[PDB]
Amino acid sequence: VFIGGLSSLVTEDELRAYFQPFGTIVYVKIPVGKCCGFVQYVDRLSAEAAIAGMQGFPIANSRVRLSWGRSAKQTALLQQAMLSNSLQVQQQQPGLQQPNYGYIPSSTCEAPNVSSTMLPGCQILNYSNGQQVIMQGSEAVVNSTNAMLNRLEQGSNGFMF
Amino acid sequence: ALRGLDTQFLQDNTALVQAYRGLDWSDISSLTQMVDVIEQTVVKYGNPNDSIKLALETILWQILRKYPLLFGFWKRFATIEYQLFGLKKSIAVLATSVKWFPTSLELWCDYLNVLCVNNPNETDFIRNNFEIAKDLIGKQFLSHPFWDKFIEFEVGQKNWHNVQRIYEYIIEVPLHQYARFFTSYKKFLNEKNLKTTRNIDIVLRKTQTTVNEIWQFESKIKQPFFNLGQVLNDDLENWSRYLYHENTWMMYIKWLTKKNISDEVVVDIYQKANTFLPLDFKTLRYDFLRFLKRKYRSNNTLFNNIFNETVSRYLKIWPNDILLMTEYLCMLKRHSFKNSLDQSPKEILEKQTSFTKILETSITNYINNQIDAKVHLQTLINDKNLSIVVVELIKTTWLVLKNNMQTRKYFNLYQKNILIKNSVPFWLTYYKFEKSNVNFTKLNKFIRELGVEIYLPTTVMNDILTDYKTFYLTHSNIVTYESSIIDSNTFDPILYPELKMSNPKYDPVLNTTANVDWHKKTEWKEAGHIGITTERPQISNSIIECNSGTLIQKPISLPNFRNLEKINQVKINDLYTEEFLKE
Amino acid sequence: DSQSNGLLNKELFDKVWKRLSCKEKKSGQEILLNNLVQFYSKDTVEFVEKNIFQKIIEFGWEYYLQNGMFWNCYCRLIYFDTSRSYLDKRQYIVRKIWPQIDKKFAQSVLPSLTEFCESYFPEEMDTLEEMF
Repeated sequence: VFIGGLSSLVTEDELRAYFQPFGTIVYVKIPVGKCCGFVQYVDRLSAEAAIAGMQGFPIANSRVRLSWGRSAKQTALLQQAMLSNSLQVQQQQPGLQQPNYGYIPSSTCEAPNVSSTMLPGCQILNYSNGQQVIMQGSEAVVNSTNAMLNRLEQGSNGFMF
Repeated sequence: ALRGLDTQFLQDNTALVQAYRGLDWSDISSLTQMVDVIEQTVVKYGNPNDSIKLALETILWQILRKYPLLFGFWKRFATIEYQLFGLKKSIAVLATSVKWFPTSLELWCDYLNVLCVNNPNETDFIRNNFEIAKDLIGKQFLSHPFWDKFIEFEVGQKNWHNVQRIYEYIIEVPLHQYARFFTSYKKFLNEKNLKTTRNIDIVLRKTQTTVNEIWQFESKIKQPFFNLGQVLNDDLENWSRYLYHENTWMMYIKWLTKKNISDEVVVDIYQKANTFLPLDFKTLRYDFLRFLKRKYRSNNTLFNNIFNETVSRYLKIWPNDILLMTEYLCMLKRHSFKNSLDQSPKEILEKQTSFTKILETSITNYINNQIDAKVHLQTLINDKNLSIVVVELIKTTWLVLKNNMQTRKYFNLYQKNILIKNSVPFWLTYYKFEKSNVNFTKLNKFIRELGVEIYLPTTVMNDILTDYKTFYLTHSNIVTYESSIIDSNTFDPILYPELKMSNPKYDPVLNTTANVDWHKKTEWKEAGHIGITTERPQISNSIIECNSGTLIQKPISLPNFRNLEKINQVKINDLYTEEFLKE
Repeated sequence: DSQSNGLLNKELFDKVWKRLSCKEKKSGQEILLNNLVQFYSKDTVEFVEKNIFQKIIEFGWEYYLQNGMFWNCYCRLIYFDTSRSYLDKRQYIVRKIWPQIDKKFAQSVLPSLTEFCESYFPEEMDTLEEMF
C-alpha cells in the first residue's frame, strides 16, 4: 500500500502503529523527507481492509490519501526508466502457490512448545513479525492481552510510541 | 554529500596552484577551504590527511601544521603514517622542542606502539634520542619494544645486543625473559595476522575489508584478556574499523566491562565511536545512554555532564525520537534535586514545586516562540517532543501534589493546542486519570470521540477499547449502563467497542436519505475492485427485488438504463506515479 | 463511595484465588493479577493488600516472587491510591515493599521493577540500585 501526503513529523514506528491491526506486515520503507512512504502486508485481503480503513484519516493533522504502489526494488527499476523513458516493463509479485490449508488470511501471531489438534476451527499456521510459527489458540489471547496492558504503562510514560 | 566531488574539487584547485605555479594565494586558500569543508563532513582516510599535511608543510606554517596533525589523528587511529610524519616534524621545533617531540612519540606509542606493523615508530623514536647522547633513555626504549610482540622483534633484539656494546645484558635474565614472552605472543598472533594478510585486498569486496578475519581477531583478543588486553582490544577494534560494521564496536562495548578497565578509558571509546559510526544506525548510541545512568552509581558530576551533552547531540541528529526527552527529564529530576527521604517533609515538597514552576514556564515559552539560553530544557524542547514534557507536568501535579482541580484545569488548556491534541502519552494519562477517578460519564465521551476528533493510532485505539471494555464490565452495574443508552444515538459501552475496534471512522448514523443518495458513492464505484473508480452500468428500475407472484397484476414497465455509455471507461488516479516518481 | 464490589466478592474471588493457586500450569496468571490493581480507594486497597498481596508473601510461592510483573503491580496498587499522601506513599513502598524481595530474585525482577521506578520515582532511583 502506498501512503501519500504524510506530515513528515512522523517516524516509521508510529506509522507501524496505524497499520499493525489490519494484518501481518512485511514492511519495506519510508523514504527520507519525501512526505510519502509505503507499507506492505502478506495478505491482499489485509491490504484492502487497510485502504478502506484509513482513507482521509489524519496523521498528525494532515489528511492522508492512499492507494496501490510498488516496492523498493521495483521503484529503482522505475526511477531508472522514468528519466530515460525507455520501456517501464513491470514484474508482478510472486504467487503464494495455492492451496495452503493451514493459513487463515488477515490474522496475526501477536507474540512468540505447541502440539495442537490441527482442527479447522483453530488457526494452525501464522506469520511472525520472517518465520512461519504454529499459533496456540489459548496462548495467543494471553500474549496479546499481555502486551495490551504492557503498552498502556509504557505508553503513558513516553517509552513506547 | 558527494565525497567523490570534494575529492575532485580538491585535486583541481590543488593542480591550479601547482600548474599556475604561483602560490596563487587565492588557489592556496581555496584548497585549504575545500579541505576544511570536506573534513567537517567526512572522516577522511590517512591518504587524504597525508596529502593535506604534506602541502601545509611545503608552504610552512608550523603552528597551524601542529593543529592539522592533531585533527588528522582523531579520525582513524591506525594513522601510524601520520604519527610518524608528526614525529619527524615536531623534531624541527624550538625551545620546548625536546619535550614536545618526546610527547608526540609517547602518544603515538600509546595509540600504535602495540600494532604488528608499529616497529617503524619505535625505530623513529630511538633514532631521535640516539641523535642526542641519551644512553639511558635509548636503552629504556629498546627494553620497552622488546617486551611487545612486534614483527621483526628478533632483528631488533640482535641490534640492541650489538649496539649495547655499553651494557648489553646488565640483567640478561629479565630482558631475555620478556622477549621470550613477546615471541610466544607473536607466534600466537602470527596465525591471525596471516589470516588477515591473506585476504586484505582491494577487490571492492569483503576480502578488501577482511571483515570476517577481523571479527575472528577481535573475538580472540577479547577472550584472551591477558592484561595487555585493555590496549590490545582497542587496537584490534581500530585496525578493523579502518577498513562500517557496527557490531565490531558493539562487541567491544561488552569487552571493556568484563575486562574491567577504568571509566576514563571506556567513556572515550563511545564518545569516539558515536562520531566514527554512521548516523541512523543507533545501536551503540542507546546503549551509551544506559551506561551513563549506570555509571552515575558512583556519583560523578562528570558523568552528569556527559549525559546532558550526549542528548543534545543526539536530539539534533534524531529530532522525532521521544525516548530521548523521557531520559533527559528523568536525569533533570534526579541529578538536580536528590531528596532520598532523609529530609524534612516541608523541604522535599519545595523540591517538587520548584520542578513544577520550572517545567510550567519552560513549555509556556516553547509555544509563545521564546528561547532562554539559561534553562537547558529550552535548547532541547522540540514540537515532536513537547508532548511528554506537558505529560510529566500533569503527572506530577496529580500524583505528587495530590492536586486535581489544577490538573483538570491544565487538561482544558492543553487539549486544544495543535501540537498536543494528537499525542499518545497525553491521552493515555488522561485515560489513566479518568480511570482512577472512577467516573464513566467523562470516560464514555472519551471513547465515542476517539475516531471522530481525537486522532490516535489504530494499535492504541484497540488498546483503550479492549481495556475499557474489561474495565466497564468489571466496575459498572446494569443500572449505570441502562441510563447511559439515551438512544438518540445507538452507542453502548459494551457493544460499541467491539464494533469500533479495527474501524477508525466508524459512525453510528441511522438515516433514510442514505437509501436515496446510494449509487453515487466511491464504495459503490470501486466495489469488487478497490482503488479503481469505474462507472458500472445498471437498470434504473430493477424487477429482481419483486416476486413473480406480484408482477403478474400489471404489465412490466420497460427498462430505464443509466450510465450505459461507460461500459469500457475505467479511470485510475495513479497517485504513486505522479507524487513519488515525479515529485 | 458507591463502588460496585467488583472482582472482590466471596463467590468470584474464591474462583480467582483457586485460579492463582495453580501458579505454573493455569497460564493466565498475571493478566488476572493486573486487573486486581484497579480499585483505587481506601477500603479496597487494604483488602487487596491483605487478602492477596500479603497472603502470597506468607505462603511464599516461588513463581510469583521471581516474576517482576508481580512486584510492579504491587507497587502500582499502592501509588495510585487516592487515600495516601505523597509522603507515606513514598515511604510505604520504599521502606517496606522494596526490602521484602530476595537478593537472588533481584536479578530477574529488576528490569520490570526499574521501569516503575524510572518513570514515577526518579528521585529515589539511586536507593534502588545500592540495595541490589
